[PDB]
Amino acid sequence: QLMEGGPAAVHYQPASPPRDACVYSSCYSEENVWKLCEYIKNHDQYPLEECYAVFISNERKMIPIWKQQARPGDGPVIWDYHVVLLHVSSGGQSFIYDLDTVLPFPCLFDTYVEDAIKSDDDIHPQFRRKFRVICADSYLKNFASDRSHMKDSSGNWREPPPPYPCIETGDSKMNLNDFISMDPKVGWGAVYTLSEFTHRFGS
Repeated sequence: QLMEGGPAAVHYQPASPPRDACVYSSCYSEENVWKLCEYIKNHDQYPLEECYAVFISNERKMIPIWKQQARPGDGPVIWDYHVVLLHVSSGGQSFIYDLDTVLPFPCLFDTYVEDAIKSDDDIHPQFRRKFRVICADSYLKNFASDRSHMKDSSGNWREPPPPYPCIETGDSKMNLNDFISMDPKVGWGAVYTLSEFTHRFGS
């Protein structure tokens, strides 16, 4: 036997509705996460400052993620980028909200990293993952997307858009590339390698 040794969030109450009740569009995870942040802001259950949008990508925009609903089974989906929500609960236990995972929604941080992300040690280097972590308040204040990246060469949708107007701010109608970028000189928040990300938020 081994006992864990920071309070355990055994009675943790999710910060969002159940997965099937959440606003969701396939291939628009940046907006699915934005909508979760907006729910948390308006629900008055948790401080928004406990939550973060997390972009996952790399220089070549090819990242594997396992346990994804788009590819049932034991193989990864290779995304250009993917976005999830991280809630660092007040006791310190972190939870990941990924509407696209087959893992629980929400899922304990360490389990998500173990099963969905996996180690980068034996991964071919051009596939290794980096993480941009943005405070949910900053994400709501600053993110904008005009969805122009989701059109084919003739201007028609590659995947159907979410059923509400494009997210825009007073400052921008499109800055999605500044969140997908893993250059720390660009954009908002902090950029971590996988080992830095797990060191920062893991148990």
